[PDB]
Amino acid sequence: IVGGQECKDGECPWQALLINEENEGFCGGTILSEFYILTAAHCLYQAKRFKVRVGDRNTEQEEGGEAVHEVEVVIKHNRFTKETYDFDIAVLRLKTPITFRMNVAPACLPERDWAESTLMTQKTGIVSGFGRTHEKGRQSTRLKMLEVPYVDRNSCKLSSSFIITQNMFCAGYDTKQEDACQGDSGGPHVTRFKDTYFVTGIVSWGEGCARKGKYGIYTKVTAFLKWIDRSMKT
Amino acid sequence: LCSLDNGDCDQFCHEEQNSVVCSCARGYTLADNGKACIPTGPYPCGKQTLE
Ligand SMILES: COC(=O)[C@H](Cc1cccc(C(=N)N)c1)[C@@H](C)NC(=O)c1ccc(-c2cccc(CN)c2)cc1
Ligand SMILES: [Ca+2]
Repeated sequence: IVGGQECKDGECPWQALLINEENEGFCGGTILSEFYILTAAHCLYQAKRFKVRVGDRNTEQEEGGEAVHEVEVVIKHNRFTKETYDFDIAVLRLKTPITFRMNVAPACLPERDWAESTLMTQKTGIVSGFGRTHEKGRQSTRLKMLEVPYVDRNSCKLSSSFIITQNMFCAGYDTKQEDACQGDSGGPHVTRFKDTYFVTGIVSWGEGCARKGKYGIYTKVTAFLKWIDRSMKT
Repeated sequence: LCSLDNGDCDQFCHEEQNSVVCSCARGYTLADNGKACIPTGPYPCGKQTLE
């Protein structure tokens, strides 16, 4: 997260973190329920064996609410194609259930029609994670959150050097130095409606971070609701 | 209808038969006024934890 804000105590409880054997976080995720984590499909390539950590806000210490969870099954999207970044979604089933507590709670899955008509029509969205604080910097040590405006589909299709498929959407600023970044990938994009937060996207990609005229690209969750449901049932 | 003020629903809204119908996410129960959504447990989805 570039130019964001620190997630204060219990502000971003649906945030998960994929850590490699070296215990270093390399991608984000969203808690969907006690057993499932939503993440980016392209994150499954940056590690041979990873685990999920929840309840974390400061990789510097240990507050206690933290919990590491081993992965039982990883459900990567069948049509995900590395080259185009299309179908950038995957679901992880945890070996043991997550026990909700302070800083550890799920995000709500919305209904497609309502979400796209009411949620994605909202002015802002919220993205969070332990990714870089600058384009060429190191991973963040404190969990951060950023308010990112929904970007007009055409102006976003036009700003991008690459094809913006029907499974992606834009968010962020054109010039303002605020935007997700490396490490935040797989992380949660959420929309608040009457103090209730719904999963609306997955941190996917962008050309660099917070570059002028470039936006942040997110997987369009509302397009995979049916698939996520089936994934969480089997 | 659902386009006025989300139809006065807390969450999901559908315009079935020229009328508004509210519903909620998993872990919630539609209030008796058929609009509000009541959490069924201690850590309902989408809610920031302020124990
Ligand atoms: C330092 O820079 C970063 O971290 C970003 C990644 C990244 C990750 C998460 C969020 C954001 C963001 N800015 N919102 C950016 C860097 C590593 N990535 C890129 O430049 C980048 C990512 C994808 C494409 C790309 C997309 C579609 C088709 C193709 C044709 N094959 C290429 C091109 C460039
Ligand atoms: Ca910690």
